[PDB]
This record gives sequence, structure tokens and C-alpha cells, in this order.
Amino acid sequence: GKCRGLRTARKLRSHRRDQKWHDKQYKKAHLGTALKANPFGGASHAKGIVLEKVGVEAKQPNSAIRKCVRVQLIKNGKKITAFVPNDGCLNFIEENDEVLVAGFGRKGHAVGDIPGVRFKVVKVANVSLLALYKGKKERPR
Amino acid sequence: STQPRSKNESKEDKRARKQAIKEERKERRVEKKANKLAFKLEKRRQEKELLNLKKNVEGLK
Amino acid sequence: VRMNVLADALKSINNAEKRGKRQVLIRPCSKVIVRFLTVMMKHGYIGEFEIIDDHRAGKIVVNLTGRLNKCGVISPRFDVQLKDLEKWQNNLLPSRQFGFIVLTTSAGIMDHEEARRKHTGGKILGFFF
Amino acid sequence: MKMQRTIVIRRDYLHYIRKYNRFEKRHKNMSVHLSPCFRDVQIGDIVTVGECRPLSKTVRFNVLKVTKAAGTK
Amino acid sequence: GRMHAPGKGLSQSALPYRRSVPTWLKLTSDDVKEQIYKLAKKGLTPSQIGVILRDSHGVAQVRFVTGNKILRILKSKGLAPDLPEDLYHLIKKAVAVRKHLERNRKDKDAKFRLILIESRIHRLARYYKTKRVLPPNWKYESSTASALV
RNA sequence: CGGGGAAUCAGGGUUCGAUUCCGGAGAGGGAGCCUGAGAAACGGCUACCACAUCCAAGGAAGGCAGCAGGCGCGCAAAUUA
RNA sequence: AAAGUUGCUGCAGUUAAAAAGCUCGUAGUUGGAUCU
RNA sequence: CAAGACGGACCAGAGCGAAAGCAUUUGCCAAGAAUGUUUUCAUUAAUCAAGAACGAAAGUCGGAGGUUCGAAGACGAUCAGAUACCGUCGUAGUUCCGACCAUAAACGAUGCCGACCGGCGAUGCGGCGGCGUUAUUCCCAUGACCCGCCGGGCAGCUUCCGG
RNA sequence: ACGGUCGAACUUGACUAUCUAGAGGAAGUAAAAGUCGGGUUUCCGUAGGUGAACCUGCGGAAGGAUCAUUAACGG
Repeated sequence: GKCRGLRTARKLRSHRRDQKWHDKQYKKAHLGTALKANPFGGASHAKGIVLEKVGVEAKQPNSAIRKCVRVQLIKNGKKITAFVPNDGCLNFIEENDEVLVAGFGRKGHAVGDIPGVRFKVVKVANVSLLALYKGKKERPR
Repeated sequence: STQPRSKNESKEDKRARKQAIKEERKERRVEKKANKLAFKLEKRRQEKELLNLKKNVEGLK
Repeated sequence: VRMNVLADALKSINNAEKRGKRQVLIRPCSKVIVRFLTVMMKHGYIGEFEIIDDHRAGKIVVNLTGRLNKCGVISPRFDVQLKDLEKWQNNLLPSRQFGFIVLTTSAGIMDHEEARRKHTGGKILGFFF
Repeated sequence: MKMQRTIVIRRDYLHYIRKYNRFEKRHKNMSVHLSPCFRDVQIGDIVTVGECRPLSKTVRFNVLKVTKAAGTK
Repeated sequence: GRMHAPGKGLSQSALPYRRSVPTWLKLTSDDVKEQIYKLAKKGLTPSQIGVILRDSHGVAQVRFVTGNKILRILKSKGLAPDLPEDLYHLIKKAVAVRKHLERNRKDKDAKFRLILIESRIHRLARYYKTKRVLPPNWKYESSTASALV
């Protein structure tokens, strides 16, 4: 079993940290290899340039084409794919456009039908997609 | 060597035949290790290519 | 090997109480075991016992009353201060009305209530209820 | 007792860890000056030392008295 | 259980409660002590002396009659050996196993049992060094062991 | 940067603490000084390294991690009162 | 925090993830009564 | 007649060994458990990072030897498409000696030491107590059985102990 | 001005680490309906058979579905 002596403190804490390294979330947070593979680089949001528009095919039980965008982030040059949520909202996006992107909700994990998309478009040309969709504001170019 | 080992063979024939067999096995294992290495390298590069296709250049437009 | 003879004695008492028996033989004997049984006797929990005085470590046969639920040891013998005795009696005891932390202090082996009365702390030995 | 007129002693203690409520064994070595008035000092006997001013790069204490080992007559 | 075996046996002595010398035993402590002295002069370990005294002379326990145990009497007069009895027997057993392994090289079980005997020798030597019975510079070495016996 | 401390929490714990209080360090980077009770000081000096201002082309003058303010950087932060 | 899914309090290790092929052995940890 | 191999049946839920494993006779060699002891020492202990011995089969180096079997390999059959199965031969190997390797479903898919909590009678070894049958009634002990009891074992059955 | 001291930094090779252009090679992807077309109970370790899978050899497991017989042995 466990050691329960009055002098077993360093054995307990050493075994604790060694088996702490076997925790998946702990190893994601503390090893520092997931943070450098993360394109946002420990940021809630990133801002990039639209490279192209992509139709991503939905996974097996669902049949749909999800309108996504290949973006290159400004601060590190990495390339990501971001989902444009509502219907007709890809038409508000043009090529070589300035776009604010956030994660999609599962912390770097792909969500739902879309294979390999962790990000969603929040703002297009420094105006929100919500205000464009609801028709509150107009978009410059 | 694909030859029967009869009874009349003595020393300096049996040992030479055995040494030839041992050499055949030796370069045979060397070639086997080289094949393992080449197939491993090819599998790593094709998995890299498949993951690159998963990340980008896969869509309609 | 046999370490902590108090743990063996308390486990034997618990196991034969759970079985419904009337008497328990526990070997070896010690001063700590006799003091623990004296404390546990004064609260009417166990009954009265004989120390079979062989020339080795003695034996004890203790009568059993059906009033015991659980008697137990705490290993290791942690240091308990009066500021920390409330947490121990919250952790180990089923209720605030009954149950007993036995502890050894420089005033002797006693209960947590007598330790509060005499304003002393010590090292924990057990609990029974 | 190998360098000239100073010795290395070891002080042992238990450091408390609050999470596990336990202890760990720790030690520290000290170089302390040993005067020639304490001769026939052996290895493994208890020494009482007193703090003084720095005497070298590492020596800060000085041997005050020597009590022999538990087994040594 | 055993130190180096899987066995957990119960074969041992059981002294009685009665520490008093039996009334039929018409031997004083001095007679038993001189008997111990002459048996040691004949040359016997204290186990052998105790067995001879128990079997033939009717002495149930030496320390119940004389008040002192055999090896302390031998040390007090001065016939105690320099190395202890059990350590001597272990070293002798190790020497015999080493001789067998010198004769027979492929005997792996003899090597394994020799390793166990050396472990027991080192344990006893450490214990005797703590009690200042052996000198602190004492050591068991592979080559010069048969000289000690 | 370290503490005082903060969030959360039955009990035990986990995590945060650049940030107004105390202590340390440094003024683009290193190095050497003068004065002085006190500085290896930079709203003092002298160099080299990197930047960069005015030139009549010989020379001269620099140091906002002070207050506002500007550029840049970025998901990210205010008035030259 | 939920997470007794890092478990000191307080987790697991037949079949679900898991006990080293086996033994010896140093440091470490723990160590039977007994003295008003 | 010779060669190398292998020790069947007896052979069991029997035994021994740390495990891997271990079965022809006899002799020699050192070990070992258990039991028995009113022997001796008197805490000398348990579990163990580092370190160290042993570790099936297969495989690799040197030598010896190759009976059987036999990966590879060569043939013969078999079919819309057969290239695994099947049969004959057969190399490394399978055997021994000396060096390496340190792996198995290396299994009880169950760490070791210690304590307590139901029962029963078979077996292995040792010890104890016995009325009897047998060594052609044995002259006394001793071996083989028979009835119990104790200690350590390999296992079994039974149970609504508790999980 | 000689000398000493503290010492920024400069040059030369090695060990490197980073930034930044590249002829070429090997690829994949979107565009061409263009041309030709039966075996296995389940495994483990090692070795061979073209790398893996799979098969075979050697040694191991069950994590694989026990029916029937068994009181005499003395003359």
C-alpha cells in the first residue's frame, strides 16, 4: 500500500509530482509543448488575414458543407482554419481581409461535425459578424 | 547451401560449408535491418504527408 | 513482522465484537494496551479483563459487552494540539454526543474531553464508539 | 577531520511538510575551527560550537567543547 | 518466517514458568561453573556445553542455577573465543561452500546459497560492530576467510 | 523579482501575486570614474557596442522602464488639462 | 470548485488501465514486552 | 555390430527448489526445508532506490558431434483466380563444452512481512500417545498396516463471515 | 610619455544556435468517366520466409465444452 510513516514526507511529495506528470491536463498545462503548438500562443483571440474560402465537408452521419476560411495569423505567421457561423456570413468576407478569430469552445479540440476546426471568426474588417448578420452596422473595405 | 550432408564428409569441408551458411545468414540479417529502416522512414514521411493534407489543401474552393 | 501491538489488539477486539463473541484473547500485552482498555472500560464500553502474567509479554482476556461499534488505532501517532483537536474529532467521530479520541499526553493516556479539561495536547492513539 | 585546524561537522534535523503533516530528514554540513587544545578528537562525537566573526571563506563558528561518542570510552 | 527461506516454522523451545531450581538438583552454582570451565577446556561452544549439561547432568537451565548464562561465565573467567559462535559457524559454512565451488564450477545453486551465506555473514558482522564485540576495522574478505577459522 | 497578500475552498487542498506597502534590481547594452557624508548615480561625466539629431562637411549634441503625448507592437490599456 | 478523475485526510492494480521472471542487497521508511 | 538421442509405463492436483525448472543404477561432493530441544546469542528484524547472482524456448560467437525431428529450400499434388494446408527429401538448428542475450499467456492474468474472523477430513514430511494384525504365531526392540493428536506444507469440499 | 591596473570592444579558427534567398529532386492533392485491365479455437516470446501483416519451426498459456469405470486381492 502507501507509506504512512512519520518521516515519509519527501517520498509522498516526490511520488505525487512524478505521478502528477501522468495526468493529461497537467501535462498539457505544464510541459510547454502544447503551448508552442497552439497557434494563438496563449491568447484568447488572434487577428489574421483571410487567405482563402474553404468548404469543409461534415463528418459521416451529417451531410453539409460548412463554410470556413483559411487565415494566416499576423503575429507568428501560422495558418489556421476558422468557421464562419451563421448563414450568408461568408458573403461578408472577402479575400485578403482583416479578421479577428477566437477559439470555438472546446479548448483546442475540434467541435461537432466539422473535422479539424478549432476556431471561429468573430470580427471582419474590425466590425462584428453579429452586427453584420443582424444588420446593425455596415462594413468598410 | 541447399545440399544434403552425407556421411563421408570430414573436417575442412563441413566447417567451410558451415561458415558459408553463417555468412549467408549474416548479410541476410544486415539486408533485413536495412529493409526495416527504409520502410520505417517511408512510413514516417507518408504519415507526415497525410497529416499535412488533413491540416490544409482539403476543401471545395 | 509484528509492529504496533496496539493495532493488533484493537483489531482483534473489533473483529471478535463484530462476530458476537463474549471474550477476546489478545497477545502480546503492554502498558499502552492496558491503559487504552482502562479508558475504554471507564466509559462502560468494553467490560473487565484479566492480564495473564506469563513471564514473557503477557496476554489479556477481555470480556465483551455488545455496546461497541468500532474501536480503532491511528497510525502514525500524529501530534495533536488543542487548536487541532476539533478537526480530528470531526474527522474520526460519528457524532458530537459520543465517540472517543484517546491520546497520550504528559498527564497520561486519556480522552479528548479530559485533554480539553486539563488543557493538554499530545499524540493520538485511537477512537472508539 | 582532514584539513588543517578546522573540521567538518554535520547537523541533522527534521523539516516539517504541512500538506502531508509529516517530516523529512535534512542535514547541513559546517566547517568549524578546532583549536589545538582539543586533541584526540575522533569521528562521530558530539561537539558544541559558538558563533563568531568570519574566519575564512566558509568558517563562521568555533568549537567550544567536545563530548565523546556514545560508545567510545 | 525465515531470513533466506520461504519457510515459516514453529520449531523452538518453550521454557516453563518455573524459574526456581528443582529440589532434586543437588548441584551448587560453583560445581556447575567448574563443569562449564572444564568443558570449555575440553573445547566446546556454549551451545554444546548447554546440551551436555542438560542431557547428562540434569541442569535444565544454567542461568536458573548459577544466575548467569554460559558465555558470560566464560568471558568472565576468560575462555571465550575472539569471534562469536554463530559468526564462526557461518564463516566455516561459507569456506566449505567456497571449496565446493572451487571443485565444481557449474553448480549454480552452490553460488546462490553462497551469496545467501555471505549476506548473513555481513548482517552479523554489522550487528557485532555496533555492539563493539568485533573491532570496527574488521571485515570479511573472499580470499582470507579460511585463515580466520 | 521575493514577501505582506489574492481567487477559490466543508476539512485537507489548488492556483495567482508585473501591480500603489516593505525589500531588491536597472535606466538602450556593457565598462570606468569625478564630486560628495552618501552614487560605480545616468533628468552627472568618459569610452566602446547598437541606434539616432543638426550641419555651411570643419564640427556639435543625445538616452521618456518620470508626467502627458506619438510610432510600433499587438486580443489587450486614458488628456501633449 | 465540481475531481475520492493525483486520493495526507482519500483512489486504484483477478477479469475493466495497472504487481517487476525471481532472489539477494545499500541508502530510505518502519521496528516486540520491560524500569513508580 | 556401431552411433547419437531419450529416461515411457510406475507418475498422483504427489514431492523438491528463489524462479526458470527438476524422474535409469551406484558412488562422491557440498547445500536445504520441516519437525524435535527446559541448547546458545539477545533485537541481531521487515520492505527495499543504487548495485548484484540466476533466468524456458528461440537466437549469436568459438570447438566437438550430428539418431530422430526440422524453420529456410527443392520437388509432387490441388484449382474461375491459390502462391497457407497435405506428402517426399532436407540446411541452420535440435545434442555436448566454453562464451554472449535477459525475453514468455516467465499466470494464481492476484507484491512481501505480520494479526484476526466458520467448519470438515484426505494427503506429504516430522514428532507424540496407543489396544491389535503382520516380517510363516517372529525370543525383545524395530519396519508394513490400523486409531487419534500436534507443527509446517501441496491442494480440496462446505458455508447467507463479510465483501 | 613609459609602466601597472580595471576593462568595454575588435580580428582570427572551432563548437555552435537563430534569422533570412534559393536552381533542383522526391511527393500528395483539385481538374481528364482520356489508354489498358476460400481458410481461421484464441494467443505469448523468439527465428526464418521480400518490410509489416500472415505462415512455418521451437518452447509456453486457456483468456478452450470431463462422459463412463474404480468396496474383492484371501486358501
